[PDB]
Amino acid sequence: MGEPIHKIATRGVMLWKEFDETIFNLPKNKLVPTLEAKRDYIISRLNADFQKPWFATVNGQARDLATMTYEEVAKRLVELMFIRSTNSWFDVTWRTFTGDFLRRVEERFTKSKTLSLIQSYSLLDKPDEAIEKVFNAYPAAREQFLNAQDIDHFLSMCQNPMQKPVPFVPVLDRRFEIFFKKDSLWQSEHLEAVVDQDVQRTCILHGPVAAQ
Amino acid sequence: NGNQVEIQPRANIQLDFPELKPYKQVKQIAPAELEGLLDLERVIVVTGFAEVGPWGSARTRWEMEAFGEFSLEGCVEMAWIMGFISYHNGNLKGRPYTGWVDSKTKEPVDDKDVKAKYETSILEHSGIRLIEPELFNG
Amino acid sequence: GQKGGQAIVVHPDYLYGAITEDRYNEYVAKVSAREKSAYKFFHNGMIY
Repeated sequence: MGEPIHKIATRGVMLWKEFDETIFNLPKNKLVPTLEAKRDYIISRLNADFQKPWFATVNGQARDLATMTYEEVAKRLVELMFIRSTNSWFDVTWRTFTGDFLRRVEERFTKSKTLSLIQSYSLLDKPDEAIEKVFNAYPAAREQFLNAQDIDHFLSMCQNPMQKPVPFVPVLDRRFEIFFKKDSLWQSEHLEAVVDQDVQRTCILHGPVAAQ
Repeated sequence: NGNQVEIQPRANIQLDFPELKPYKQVKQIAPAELEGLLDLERVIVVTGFAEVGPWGSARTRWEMEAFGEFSLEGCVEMAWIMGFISYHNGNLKGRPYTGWVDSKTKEPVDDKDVKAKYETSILEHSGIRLIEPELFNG
Repeated sequence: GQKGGQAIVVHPDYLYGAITEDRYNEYVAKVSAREKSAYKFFHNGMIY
């Protein structure tokens, strides 16, 4: 809403301030060309300094949802949503997100009627095994960029309201401010669900005078 | 005692690039003396092809030629070519929908139902058929 | 108008026997990358 908030001067908070002073302050007509021009810089800064990394990043190399494969997208989702230390999904809504994506992959790459390869989302408690089994059932998806329909579906179910906001930026567009700013508080207390478990990525609200 | 999810095929249209076999396999068929013999600058290769015809694109025409009927991908491509189904992304009747919709009624249509809903129309208005004055200015 | 014409199309795999293994491998890698790029372009352009 534009209200002031005091936060610790972390790398993520400094990125927040830089985007506030260079991107978010721009008008609507200037927002989209600016994001197109500074796509690479924004992606690098999100992947390096922010709690919500650029989603299309495989092996540390910036990509796009269109230039990413289904296996890469599923692996990225597991990496960013499933916590290895606790050996469980951070949120059931996130587990449902990943399972719906896998169901869509199965729909895309199945040639005819078949039983779902993931009957219950509880099978995703071992997400590596689930991904292995589904992408062995449909090996063509391992080396196949995302269908554009599937990209649109991915963005829509990232925008799903009855769901915890995803811990990444899927695309840079008019809704980039929403993706960047929404759900920025829980990361302080749940550093285990951060890329490097680093506070500098997360933003912690604090008082400049009370910090003495 | 009180009170299995089924998955449906979805159209994944492939460009049908040539299969690139392993080098040993591709070398076995050709003569061993061809290596370095030809002037590749003087060898002409068809790197791309396409068409627009009575059965849509080269893909759909090939499907009708070889198998005599459209697969899911071919039927969805023909419906898209003929404008039967348009793509929609965004809110639709309140709930958010992303996929094919009927061009006229705008109602969601699944790839499963594309065949059952448009196979007759595609067959009746594709290929050799009675001349349609609407396609040739009355 | 007596416009007779003939063409002969040979299987592409007979071409790949005229090149080295390394050249064929790099060509295959480039074609795979290009096929992925063309797939995403084609599907985007189809839907939009």
